[PDB]
Amino acid sequence: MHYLPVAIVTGATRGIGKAICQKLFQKGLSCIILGSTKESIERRGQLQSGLSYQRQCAIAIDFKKWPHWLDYESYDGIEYFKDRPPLKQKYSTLFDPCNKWSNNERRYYVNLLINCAGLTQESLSVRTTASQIQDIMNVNFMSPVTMTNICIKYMMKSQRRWPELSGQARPTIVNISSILHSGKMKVPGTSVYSASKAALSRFTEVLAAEMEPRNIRCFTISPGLGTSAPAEIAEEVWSLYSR
Amino acid sequence: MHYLPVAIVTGATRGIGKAICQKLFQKGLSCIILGSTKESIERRGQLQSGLSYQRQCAIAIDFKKWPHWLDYESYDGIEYFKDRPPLKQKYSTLFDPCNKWSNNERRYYVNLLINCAGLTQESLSVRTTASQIQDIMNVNFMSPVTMTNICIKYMMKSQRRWPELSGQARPTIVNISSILHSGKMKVPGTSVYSASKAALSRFTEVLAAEMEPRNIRCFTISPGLGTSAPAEIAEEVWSLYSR
Ligand SMILES: NC(=O)c1ccc[n+]([C@@H]2O[C@H](COP(=O)([O-])OP(=O)(O)OC[C@H]3O[C@@H](n4cnc5c(N)ncnc54)[C@H](OP(=O)(O)O)[C@@H]3O)[C@@H](O)[C@H]2O)c1
Ligand SMILES: NC(=O)c1ccc[n+]([C@@H]2O[C@H](COP(=O)([O-])OP(=O)(O)OC[C@H]3O[C@@H](n4cnc5c(N)ncnc54)[C@H](OP(=O)(O)O)[C@@H]3O)[C@@H](O)[C@H]2O)c1
Repeated sequence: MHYLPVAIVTGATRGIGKAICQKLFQKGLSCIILGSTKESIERRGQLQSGLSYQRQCAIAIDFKKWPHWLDYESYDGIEYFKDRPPLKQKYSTLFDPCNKWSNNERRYYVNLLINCAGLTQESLSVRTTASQIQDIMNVNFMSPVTMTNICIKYMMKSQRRWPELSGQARPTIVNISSILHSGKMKVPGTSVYSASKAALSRFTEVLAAEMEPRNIRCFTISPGLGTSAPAEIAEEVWSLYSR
Repeated sequence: MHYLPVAIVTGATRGIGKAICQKLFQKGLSCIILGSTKESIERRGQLQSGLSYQRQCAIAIDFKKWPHWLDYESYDGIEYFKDRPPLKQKYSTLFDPCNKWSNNERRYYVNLLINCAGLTQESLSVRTTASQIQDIMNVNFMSPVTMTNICIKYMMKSQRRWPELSGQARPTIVNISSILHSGKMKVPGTSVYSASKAALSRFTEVLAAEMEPRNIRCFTISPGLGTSAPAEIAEEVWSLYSR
């Protein structure tokens, strides 16, 4: 029996999340990509350059609709292939792609979660409405907290269901913050955005202490706007996961 | 015409908020105390020791019900007096006590907001449900953000309505964070609580940059569980406001 690790990467349609996905794919991981909408995830040489057992799909979840998205009966998604066109389909859960990909000889399992989704603010605090604050916090913080908790539960359940997974990299959560989370860079129009990323960073730090005796790794990375290359962050992610 | 400054203090029924209220009252400010419920705000020598024009009331707002509480038609409150029993009554807004207290010769106006309300977590992240995350964030972060924004708007409007208020301490926001917001103290069962306070702190720092050219002061203070005396924090608050 072959165990094939999978990464879930939120905000993977562009920016840092996309770069992380590209890195994980080159390193042989199967990937579950998240974007905000059907249209967004609809968006060849990458797939061709991949290994035979390697799989990739994308799932649309609008994180603004937290906590309601937790309760959806199914999610819209698209599967990608080496030598055939993309297939639009429904997934019952986040982890359903793993069940579809698996058979008697190959067990696909989520071993890595990357929270990279982000919604910018671009309004002065006093101009920011309740629904806008709600949107920013739902995407940046509440949704990744939920993502983290459901993935950890799944990761714990997976080790019980598949004893040989003790022989593998440890289950890992990486949360991507922002340079705007702390320090001297205080940009007008980013008060709640900066707060949301400070929350995500701190949550992960405390979560790491709860998770250490459970052998689950929890890391946070704070990229620049000074500035950081998506490719460099992706390398840092891989380094932390493979260390 | 006499202008009498008022402080709004959330989480003023106990702990640090209560200590801050006691300090502000001894310093001659009128106070609007917030607690979570009717029963809570219902809870003599303090009032007697106060000045003749000095007023105090308490208002119940359950911050868990964010953003719905913004839309309530009225709020339950209680007014306190030197030489008569407490009077239960309805307030149409946060700033309605100021309108009730004011007359032709005395203008009560809010000049200071202290966000001190806090809801603890006491559950491991993986055991924390969506509704519990929502409760923690609503009380600790979303509600104080809304409080800050509505008070700033009121403060700006007040200076337009009462030109002589240019002659007074500048309008001030103080947000009380926690030592659990950053650094080495990472307590299991506090992941979202710690995150919420990190958010509040960062929000205030960025807000301060937006507010500097508007001559509105925004401060944050991070008390200990190592540890800090409520009285010392109250002194720090007064020091920042009167500096
Ligand atoms: N005003 C600010 O707050 C601000 C200002 C200046 C600079 N910056 C710095 O530079 C950063 C760049 O941000 P960016 O927009 O370019 O981010 P990005 O990382 O390039 O893209 C955001 C990702 O998050 C996902 N996402 C957005 N909304 C979502 C939703 N409702 N549900 C699920 N996923 C969602 C996106 O998916 P889709 O593709 O589906 O949308 C996308 O993959 C800023 O965020 C900040 O670090 C921030
Ligand atoms: N698990 C944790 O998260 C944790 C653990 C250990 C230590 N600590 C450290 O020590 C601190 C002590 O906290 P505490 O409970 O003693 O806080 P507190 O400051 O003594 O009291 C909380 C204040 O917030 C108000 N508040 C609570 N819920 C509210 C709601 N829904 N709406 C409006 N206002 C509300 C309260 O009003 P009412 O009186 O109406 O309730 C009260 O005035 C901790 O919070 C933390 O800094 C935290």
